[PDB]
Amino acid sequence: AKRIVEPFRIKMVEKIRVPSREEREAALKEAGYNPFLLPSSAVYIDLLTDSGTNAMSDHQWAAMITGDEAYAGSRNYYDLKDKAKELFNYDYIIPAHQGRGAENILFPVLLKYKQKEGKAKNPVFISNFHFDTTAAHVELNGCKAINIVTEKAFDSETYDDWKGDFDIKKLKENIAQHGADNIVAIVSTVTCNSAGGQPVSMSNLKEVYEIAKQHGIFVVMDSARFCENAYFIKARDPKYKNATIKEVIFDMYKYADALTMSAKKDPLLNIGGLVAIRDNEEIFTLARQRCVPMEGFVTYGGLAGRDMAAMVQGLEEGTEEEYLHYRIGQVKYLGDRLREAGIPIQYPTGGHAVFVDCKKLVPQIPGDQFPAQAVINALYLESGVRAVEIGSFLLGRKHADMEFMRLTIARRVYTNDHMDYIADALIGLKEKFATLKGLEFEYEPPVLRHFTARLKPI
Amino acid sequence: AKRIVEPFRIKMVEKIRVPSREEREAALKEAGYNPFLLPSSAVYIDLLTDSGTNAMSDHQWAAMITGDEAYAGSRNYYDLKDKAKELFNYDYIIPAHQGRGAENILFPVLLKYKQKEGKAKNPVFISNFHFDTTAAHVELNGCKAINIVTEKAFDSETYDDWKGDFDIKKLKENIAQHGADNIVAIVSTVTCNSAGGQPVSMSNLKEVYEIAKQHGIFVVMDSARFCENAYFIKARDPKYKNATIKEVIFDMYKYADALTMSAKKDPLLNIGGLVAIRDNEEIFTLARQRCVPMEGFVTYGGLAGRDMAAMVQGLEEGTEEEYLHYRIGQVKYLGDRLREAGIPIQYPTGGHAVFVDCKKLVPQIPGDQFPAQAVINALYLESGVRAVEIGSFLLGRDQKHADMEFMRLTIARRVYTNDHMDYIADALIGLKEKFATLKGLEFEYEPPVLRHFTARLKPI
Amino acid sequence: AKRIVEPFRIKMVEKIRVPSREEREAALKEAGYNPFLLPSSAVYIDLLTDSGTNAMSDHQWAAMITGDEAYAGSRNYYDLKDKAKELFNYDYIIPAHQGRGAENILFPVLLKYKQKEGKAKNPVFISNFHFDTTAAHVELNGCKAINIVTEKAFDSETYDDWKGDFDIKKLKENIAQHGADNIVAIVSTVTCNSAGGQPVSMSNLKEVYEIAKQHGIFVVMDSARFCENAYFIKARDPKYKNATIKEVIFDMYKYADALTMSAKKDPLLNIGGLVAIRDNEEIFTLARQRCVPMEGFVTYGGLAGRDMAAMVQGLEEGTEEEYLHYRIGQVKYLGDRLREAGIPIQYPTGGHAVFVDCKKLVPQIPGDQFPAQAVINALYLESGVRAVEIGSFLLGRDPATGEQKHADMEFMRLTIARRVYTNDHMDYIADALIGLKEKFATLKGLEFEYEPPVLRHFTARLKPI
Amino acid sequence: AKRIVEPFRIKMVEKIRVPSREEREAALKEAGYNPFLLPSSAVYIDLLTDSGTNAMSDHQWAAMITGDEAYAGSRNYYDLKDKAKELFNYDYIIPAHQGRGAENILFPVLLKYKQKEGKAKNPVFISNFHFDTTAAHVELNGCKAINIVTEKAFDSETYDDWKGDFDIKKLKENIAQHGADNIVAIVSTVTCNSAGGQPVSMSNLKEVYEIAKQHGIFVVMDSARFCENAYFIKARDPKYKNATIKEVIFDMYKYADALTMSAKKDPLLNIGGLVAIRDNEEIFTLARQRCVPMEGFVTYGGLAGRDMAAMVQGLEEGTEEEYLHYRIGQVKYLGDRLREAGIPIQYPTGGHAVFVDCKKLVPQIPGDQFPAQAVINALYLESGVRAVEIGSFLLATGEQKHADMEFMRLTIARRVYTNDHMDYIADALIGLKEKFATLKGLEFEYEPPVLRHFTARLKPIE
Ligand SMILES: CC1=C(O)/C(=C\N=C(/C)C(=O)O)C(COP(=O)(O)O)=CN1
Ligand SMILES: CC1=C(O)/C(=C\N=C(/C)C(=O)O)C(COP(=O)(O)O)=CN1
Ligand SMILES: Cc1ncc(COP(=O)(O)O)c(/C=N/[C@@H](C)C(=O)O)c1O
Ligand SMILES: Cc1ncc(COP(=O)(O)O)c(/C=N/[C@@H](C)C(=O)O)c1O
Ligand SMILES: [K+]
Ligand SMILES: [K+]
Ligand SMILES: [K+]
Ligand SMILES: [K+]
Repeated sequence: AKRIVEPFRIKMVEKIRVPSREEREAALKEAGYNPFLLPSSAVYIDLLTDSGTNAMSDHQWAAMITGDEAYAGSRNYYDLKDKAKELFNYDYIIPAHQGRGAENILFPVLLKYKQKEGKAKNPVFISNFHFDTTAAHVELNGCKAINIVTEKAFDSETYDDWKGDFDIKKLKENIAQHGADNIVAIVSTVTCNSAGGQPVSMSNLKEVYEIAKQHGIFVVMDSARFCENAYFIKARDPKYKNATIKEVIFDMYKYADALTMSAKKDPLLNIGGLVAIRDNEEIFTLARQRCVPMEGFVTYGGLAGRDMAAMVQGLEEGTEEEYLHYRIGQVKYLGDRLREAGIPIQYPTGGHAVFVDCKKLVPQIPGDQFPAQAVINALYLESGVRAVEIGSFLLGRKHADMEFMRLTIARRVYTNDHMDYIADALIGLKEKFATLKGLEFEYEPPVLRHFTARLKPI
Repeated sequence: AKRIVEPFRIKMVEKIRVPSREEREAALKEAGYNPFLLPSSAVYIDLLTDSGTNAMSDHQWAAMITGDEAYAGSRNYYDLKDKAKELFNYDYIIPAHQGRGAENILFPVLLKYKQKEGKAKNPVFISNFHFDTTAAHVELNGCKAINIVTEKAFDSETYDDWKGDFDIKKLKENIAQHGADNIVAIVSTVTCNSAGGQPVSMSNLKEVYEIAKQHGIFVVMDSARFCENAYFIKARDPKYKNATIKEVIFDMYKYADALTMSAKKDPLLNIGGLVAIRDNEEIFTLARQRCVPMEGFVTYGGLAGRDMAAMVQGLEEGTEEEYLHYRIGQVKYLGDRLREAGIPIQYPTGGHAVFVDCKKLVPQIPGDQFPAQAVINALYLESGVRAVEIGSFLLGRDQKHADMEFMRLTIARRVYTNDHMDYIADALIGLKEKFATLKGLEFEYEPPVLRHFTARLKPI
Repeated sequence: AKRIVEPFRIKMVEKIRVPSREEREAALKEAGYNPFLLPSSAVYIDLLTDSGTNAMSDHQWAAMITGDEAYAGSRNYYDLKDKAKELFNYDYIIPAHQGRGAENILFPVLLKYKQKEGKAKNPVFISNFHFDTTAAHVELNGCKAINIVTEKAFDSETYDDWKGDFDIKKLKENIAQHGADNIVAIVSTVTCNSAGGQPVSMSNLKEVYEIAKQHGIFVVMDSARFCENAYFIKARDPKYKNATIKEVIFDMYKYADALTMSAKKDPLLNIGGLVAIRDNEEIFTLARQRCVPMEGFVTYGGLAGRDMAAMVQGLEEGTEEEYLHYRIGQVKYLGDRLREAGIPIQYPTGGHAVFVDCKKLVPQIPGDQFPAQAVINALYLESGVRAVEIGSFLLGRDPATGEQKHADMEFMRLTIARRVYTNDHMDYIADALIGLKEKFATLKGLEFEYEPPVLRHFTARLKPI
Repeated sequence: AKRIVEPFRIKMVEKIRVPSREEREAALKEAGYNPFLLPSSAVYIDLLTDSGTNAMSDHQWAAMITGDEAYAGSRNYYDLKDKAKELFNYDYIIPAHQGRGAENILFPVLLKYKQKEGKAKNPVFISNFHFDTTAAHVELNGCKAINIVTEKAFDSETYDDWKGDFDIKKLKENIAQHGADNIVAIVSTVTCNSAGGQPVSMSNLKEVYEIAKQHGIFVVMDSARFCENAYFIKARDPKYKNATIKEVIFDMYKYADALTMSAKKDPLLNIGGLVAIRDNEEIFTLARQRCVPMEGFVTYGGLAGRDMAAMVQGLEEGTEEEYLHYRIGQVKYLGDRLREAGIPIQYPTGGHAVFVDCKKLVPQIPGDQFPAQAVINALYLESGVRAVEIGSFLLATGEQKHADMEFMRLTIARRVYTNDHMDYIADALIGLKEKFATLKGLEFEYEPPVLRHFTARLKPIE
């Protein structure tokens, strides 16, 4: 495992504390053995998500201080519009308060747009993999969310350069079975979050866009971690070996018609989202009409002016290769520490998290008894580290192909010594993994259990 | 006209400038004679809205700096939960990114909850006056938005203590006509924004709630300007003349089962919203299930942790009577300046804006030629001040006739001084003779729905 | 009285409260009837100084956030150097933590410089009027501080354009009587704080510098309020009627060899100072050597990097004419309110404060009983406003006589911070003082309960008679 | 070498970059081969000082935002007064803009106080080791600055618990030789910065104060790094095994009559200083009278209100044992990395820096040719790391004074750099082991008369 030094220094700190073993046992019981219900005061190192927990720079805080809070015509709305033209060559923007607000703006408009002339009678969305909120919006609008990630993403320990790729054969098969008139949109998720923050190749993005364009299908780029995808392209595609990150990004977005973005990831923000449209002015107008009642007026979209200002600066800082190299290298360091100790992970590591394969880490625990959650609760009790489950506990009442515990790493927040604490904590549980029991419900809500369900050890 | 001194001093300033007469001309041209299309750089004093443009305190900024940005279980979420229990006596909260986000969380849930056993086949919402986004969400969910403000709200120059009240007779008539089983909810809007920021009396709130409870109707308090409403109750209701503002708030929320709040108003924030539920845990769980896909996880609701921290502090600052006295007194000062010069306004002034009655101000322009908008564009070109609402332009088409056609001079909180107010009043007064020669306005580009935002007009 | 609207809007507020009459009486008694001992918690509107209480802008705060805190070679030190070259055409800068630290850097160096050839045997400094700290550093270094402001400054109610002018006749007389070899430096104070914030004309600055240069005398511009002085020059000198503020400033500093500046005044800061030297590299080297043990390393001079960053932005904002017009107009507004009500003041009002002439205002209390302090205490008890005394209480006792020094003026200074209070705050101040018009006759004198030997106005405890 | 994990996480970052080899050589030439004259833009990792470069907490920034900027009676002045009473049990405070301003306030006052009744005609100050500005203020006022640190400090590689102690024998000898009536004050520097940030033991502080009280000598604690000194006392003195840091601090300040503090060190600030006096109201009044013309009015002392507010918060954070353990552990980690690789350092590492013994590293350069400065200039050109010299360059009388030690100080700001930054520093210096024998001395081009190392320009001797 190789430690990479920070291309920055610390300007402001925030205290953290390790609760005592008895505090965490009380806290985990009070939360019903669901870390989602733990207060942050009971957590030492928080690896629940990489969303909205990033450390901003002094230039970002400076930009917030001079932010224009105007309800209409904010100086920062035009700066953001100019930034999206520079980065993506897209001509229209609609800010949103975060990524699922951006999805709420655009997806219903795409369905309405497709439903013209009696099309989309059995409408579907096709992605390499829909994120949970993305699939929820697909399903809320009466559509089905189809995921066709490459089969290589389900072979955890088998290296592949592009585990986020579309399965091109499945894409064509789905276009032939459902019909282009039923495909509301293709959603390219970069990186593919649910497959392990795994990158999609430039040539895979290109072939998907070519296929969609010959069938007249609209392509939306889910762009939460697009800078981490661009870095992987430059690292692993020889055609982009000497390209800048911004040149990679500029090429990526030739292969979509629009983007939905959670700026709470790669743009290094604590809040914020964006809709950007390449040139379809009609879809832009319809999305603006939905933005008004759902998010806010069209030049702030549910965001304070200061946060649009922070987004403009963070959009730049997130494309800096020296930072991406350290950021992604830190994820790779925690992953190497675990692999060296025989802990199975999604290999290679993705851009934002280490996905520990708990299906083989605790085989004695069946899927319905939530093996990855049992490992997560044990990691929390032993260490105060909070991780998130991506398996059977997520999206149930059901069986899952993968059972990952996601160690999600906020950007510029934790040091490699924090990584060592995380790795050593999981390594010290190797003898307890065999004797580990499963989990059964105490209270189960009808929907969205993983967020607010209560469990108990069997 | 009496100037009230600030119960604070300035700690941070923000530059503004008057663009030249030439620049203002060119600017309004490129904006198609629509101020909603103007960039902020073309505006001197911005009276478009009082939403999200407020000046925060140093204590609010300090709260943001130590805000907990955690995805789940943020320290500031629990503080906000305690604060809502303190102010409203409500046991459950769901943060939202702003007011219409709160409405998107709660209104679909109330509809689905009302339809649980097969009733509410013709669902409606009843309010003293649904705000634009509020009425939009009820209609996007298939219901009708029924507005029943008191008739006194329609006699502008004639003083009344409570021009935001419900018409209780119309409330009972609509219950009988549609049936209680079709009334998804009653929405008590305080202050009543569309009536001129005019207050609702405590006894009006009390009677509406009791009528609703005997019929089993859920009551929601639209709370964007609840502190300004509480101030007016203390000022005009003898029962509360000697109560604190917090005691008036506490009593107000005995007459609702939940609230939706834009924290961008009376809590003195630039962003933020809130859903609070008194004790109905089933509705709380259903609203939480909708908050997840629409806004965010249930312990931040589409807000940065620092904005929840700012909301906990701002909810306290917004109830302080010394501040409310100055805030509402500054709006009254602007109104008294225009009223003493013979400019008709909604009298008495509300809590957050002066509503200039343009029907009597420019009678030679019909409603379909947008008279209030003509006054606004004339005001802008004269001074650089940007105002909003046209009644007609806002009402749109079905062009439905407008009961009123106000120009709204909306005042952000703790932002402008009374010398800024003198500039606004003197600019409008200086136009008195020009209102006669004032031209109507016609569309050059017209969008269908939501024309007030993006239509490119041109002078007739 | 004409209210001038703010050329800005408010972005952040600080709560203030009026303490109850009971609290104000208790606090003043606890403070020994000396508002300088009051905590800020007992003050509503604080008019003690215009120093370091200013409201900064969002651009100033943004500049602080990205400030470079390096010990040596801070990015903001080089920006400050470029800014002083732009504003003043001065080639060398030494930051200081505030104005009196800038005086502590420069004044002892000038004395040692003048002593190089065995000169300055009876050294003196000559100013239109040394400020208190300026005079203290002169005297601490064994020199005498000579003030020669125009006689017009002492005619309180008689208007004049330039009540801060040097008396040119006295300048030549002092040069002849002391000799150019004994005059360590001429200090041009702009505006002239002690004369009431009154401006110095460009032609008066020019003639002083011309007289000094032929005699080989080094000229220091005391520049705490140079932007307010530049505004008055543009307002009242026809030659500069169409010049920009920066053009006026650029001309002003042709008539000095260096400057000492409190950035806590016109540059709109809460802390900060500056030494800038036109072109004498030798004096720059000596002042750097004194900066190191007194203030800090030469690229921060006792300032956090963020404060140098704020100073670069505030130097720019302080020169903007629309702000200066509002700022100086607010002072004139408070002055006209009092003047229209019969309250005697230093007329015309200066750049930063209104000086109420309590000699004319009150008669039943003599100078040795501190008349201006009795009004200040009355004003505080009535309103929670804290003002500062510029009279017999401040003047002090004569060590030769051991008794009260006779004071030419018994002023109460209503000192106005920049971009902090509105014209409604001014009305509150004026109405408070006007409402005491009948009570002034029955106001009692003040006597010491505790008197320290030196600098008594800061910590002496008084009691009513 | 053991890495200690941060008891915090990062909230805000500041970019740094590595200037190219050509930029550095251009920069160092323009800087006259004195890194003090280098712009920060030419530095990668800045180890020039631990003074005022620290990273504050969100609680400190929040305190600044609500700071009271009043000229008289600021709310934060009374908080600072209460905090000094809580921490040190001292009744009087005068804020200062930084440490040497605190010295400029107090030292001349102490000389004047001592000169009453016509004594102190040959006035001196005695310290375990005066810091540079401290000795400058002693000498500017016409006194002599006598340093009497333990000889243990001069054996770099031999461990000792308390290499910052006073030599008690030399203390008694200097009192007898000069007379107690000529000792203006004894200055106890904690930690002893010039000895290598090495702690003074509690019993050494006690014995020094007891000797001084029996002779009527005033004692000032130079307190820039008093928390790091308290940590070492708790770590190495068995008597304080079960004591809190604040109990150790409270006990330390029983053994002084006043303190002068650079708040730019252990209180974790970017600016700020403090004078605190235990109970001598007369010296308090005289120091206030000097504070007014030198620093500012006595309730802000040359500080913005926001900086006093940050000081009140940082004074608390600087006492937290979990932070001190990490902070001093990071210094020890850099030291152990260099010591494991054969680099001679002052052992054990002190609180705030690693002191590389260059008299052993580069023997072919004599002291008067500044051997530690030659290692520093070579370190910068190689890596962009800026260090500072503590030897002959820092040190009739104009002839080059002999230096007991020739140190390169790798000074570590608080909560700014990670242990991966420390690895970069260590590998960079380790990587110069074969170039050390080839290094050349340095000669003056411009020499100031006082505190020459700050602004002097040098040239290689080659
Ligand atoms: C690919 C993708 C995501 O990963 C995503 C959010 N992911 C979070 C919540 C995570 O923990 O992965 C979202 C939703 O973004 P939001 O959390 O609404 O800003 C959309 N697309
Ligand atoms: C003309 C002049 C001044 O007015 C001045 C400070 N005057 C203040 C404190 C006042 O209250 O008038 C100073 C001292 O600046 P300082 O307060 O040290 O930043 C120097 N020159
Ligand atoms: C009564 C009322 N309810 C809900 C909202 C929507 O809240 P939001 O989403 O903007 O935060 C508003 C907004 N009124 C603003 C827009 C105005 O009067 O201009 C309102 O006045
Ligand atoms: C022991 C000691 N005393 C006094 C001072 C002066 O304090 P200051 O005026 O800088 O705030 C310092 C500063 N030492 C810093 C400069 C260093 O060792 O790099 C110091 O280490
Ligand atoms: K967040
Ligand atoms: K806003
Ligand atoms: K201040
Ligand atoms: K600093």
